[PDB]
Amino acid sequence: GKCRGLRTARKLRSHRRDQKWHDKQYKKAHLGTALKANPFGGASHAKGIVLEKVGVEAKQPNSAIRKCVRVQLIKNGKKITAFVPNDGCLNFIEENDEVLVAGFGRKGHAVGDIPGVRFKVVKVANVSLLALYKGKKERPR
Amino acid sequence: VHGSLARAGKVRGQTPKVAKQEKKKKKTGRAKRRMQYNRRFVNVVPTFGKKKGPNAN
Amino acid sequence: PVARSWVCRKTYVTPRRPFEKSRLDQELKLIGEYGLRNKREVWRVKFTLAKIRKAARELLTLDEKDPRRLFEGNALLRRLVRIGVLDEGKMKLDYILGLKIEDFLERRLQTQVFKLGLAKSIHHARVLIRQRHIRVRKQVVNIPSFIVRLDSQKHIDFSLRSPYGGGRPGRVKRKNAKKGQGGAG
Amino acid sequence: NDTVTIRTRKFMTNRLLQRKQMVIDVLHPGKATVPKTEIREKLAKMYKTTPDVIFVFGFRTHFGGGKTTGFGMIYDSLDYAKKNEPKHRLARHGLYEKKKTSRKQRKERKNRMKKVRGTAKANVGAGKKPK
RNA sequence: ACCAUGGUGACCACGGGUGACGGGGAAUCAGGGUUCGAUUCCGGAGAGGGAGCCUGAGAAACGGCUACCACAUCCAAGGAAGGCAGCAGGCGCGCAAAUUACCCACUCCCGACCCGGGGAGGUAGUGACGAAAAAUAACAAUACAGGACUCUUUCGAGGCCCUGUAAUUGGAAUGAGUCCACUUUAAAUCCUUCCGCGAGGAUCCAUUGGAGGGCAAGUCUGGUGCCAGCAGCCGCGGUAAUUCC
Repeated sequence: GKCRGLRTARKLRSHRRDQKWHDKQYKKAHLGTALKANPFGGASHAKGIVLEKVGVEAKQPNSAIRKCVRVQLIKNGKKITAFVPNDGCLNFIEENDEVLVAGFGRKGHAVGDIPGVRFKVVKVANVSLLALYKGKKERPR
Repeated sequence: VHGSLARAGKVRGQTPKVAKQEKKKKKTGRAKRRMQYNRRFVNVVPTFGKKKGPNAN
Repeated sequence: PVARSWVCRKTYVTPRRPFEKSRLDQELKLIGEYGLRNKREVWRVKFTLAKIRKAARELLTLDEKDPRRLFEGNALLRRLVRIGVLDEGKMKLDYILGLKIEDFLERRLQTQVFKLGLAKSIHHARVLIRQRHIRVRKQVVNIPSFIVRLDSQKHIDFSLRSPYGGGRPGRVKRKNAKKGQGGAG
Repeated sequence: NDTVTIRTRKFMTNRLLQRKQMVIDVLHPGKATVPKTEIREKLAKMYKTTPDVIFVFGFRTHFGGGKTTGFGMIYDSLDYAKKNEPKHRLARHGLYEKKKTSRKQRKERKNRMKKVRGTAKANVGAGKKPK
């Protein structure tokens, strides 16, 4: 069993702090290797340049090609793959644009049937993606 | 083939564009709540059918 | 630095679980039976009704004749007797617990000018209060959520600058006195 | 004139300042906010002086009209009205002249004098001919 | 300087890391708690990085000096002058943050001082960080649909209330906006006050997400057929898709 007496607050408080290192969502927030590992560096958005259109293939019961890009970031530059989260919007992004990639929804884990993409593209070339999809804004001339 | 990387935007580019037509504008704010309080609550429906919802057909 | 104020708090609170069908239908018929604009101003007075019940029920767990039970409790009870929601003869720390949300909306300016016969059709009361007609004793007010006390409850009337109490008719009767006499006699 | 009625309250005289200070409320039903020189000429027939030592200011009309309220006062002399008085209210009707250069000009003037020493003949003519 | 051999530590010393200035406090809300606190208040620290000083009651001062290191300016090439983590502004870094405005009138401070000075500070502009109020229409006469009130009755239709069609109108209704004058204020601008204009698709135009389940709301029609795509999770799409366009 556990310790219960009016004198064991050293044993109890030291047994709680080292057993906190055994769930993930404390340890990824307090050990510091996990924030020196994510390419955002502890942020919610990051601009980056587009290297390659690449189409990953969907997971086990589905069958479609998910349209993705191969963004390299401008802050502490690193390679990521990012999803283009709309219908025709692979056509609006071209080679070596700059895009503001966001998180993809469930904290560094791939959502849906896309195998191993962690990010989605919004705001290609300083106009929005929803503005391009709805005909609000366009590419520069 | 199985849609490899081209024909992105396939179904949107070839759908027919039926135009968004126009009617008189909807009521906003306080008046919007008036026109739907009366629709749901003050109008007791004399007909039955297991009380189907508002967007029926 | 600055002589700025820095003090502000939220007046309402958003409901905990959304979209449960029993809540928002029974709370919709508060919006239409008292004629309000949105549900933020029902969540307003529900939070007002909350903090009064929270305070008073906290005063029941105190032992009897405790000094701040007497002071804060009687200060609470005189505050919601003068506002007209709690009738004075039954003043206890327990009859405040049966006080409901239907009773705080009844003491508003927007429905104490409907029932008195100054206007019809509860929505029209906003169309007369907010549209600058109806005063308290010497003060015109375009605020529907003005919580009228029982003291100044006999003094709701139209204003003197107003159409309904005075004159200099508005721009549509001035339009009608112009549209015949504008090209002829 | 017709219905512009002048009450006051919180009257207080003091011979620390040789003034009579009070709080004014002006009730007018359906007019605009009455001007300051139209009201200080009415306190001259309330406290029986001439409209030269009455200084009224700070009027703030309530929501809806009717009773505006401001602050006003009366001195014992026009020469007392020059001594213990802030210069701006002494100039809201013209008795003091503050028309100077800007403080952008005056600060650049002060730092230009600061770089020149001794030469009284050139500590004063430090860039006035460039006009 | 001369002696003694001590001091601390598993009740965590010593060393390391810190996305560590500390606190009052903030978010949370059954109790116990957990997280944040660069940020206006108090205390500390530092003015590019180290060091040494002068003056003075008080400084190891930096809108003081001396030197070295780092960056950088003028030059007639002999020499000079540097320090915005003060107010604005610029470049750069970035997911990421305001005008090179007006004034000492207020709150106070300094001085030889009722009088001068103060980018302290106050006022404006930028401001969907956020918080509080609060428009985008309400009454009508038809009118078409509902109601314990009408006949001695499921006769026949209503003289009576509530609603939406669809209206035709209207009138001591009014604002946003426009514009005089006051007022405001150091000077103004706002706000409040007030003449004059200013509403029939009040076209003077409410949106943002949704409509399989969780989770309020359609198996309506058209198009595409495991494609395009949607989908936080389960899932939907392979020729009639309640989920795609």
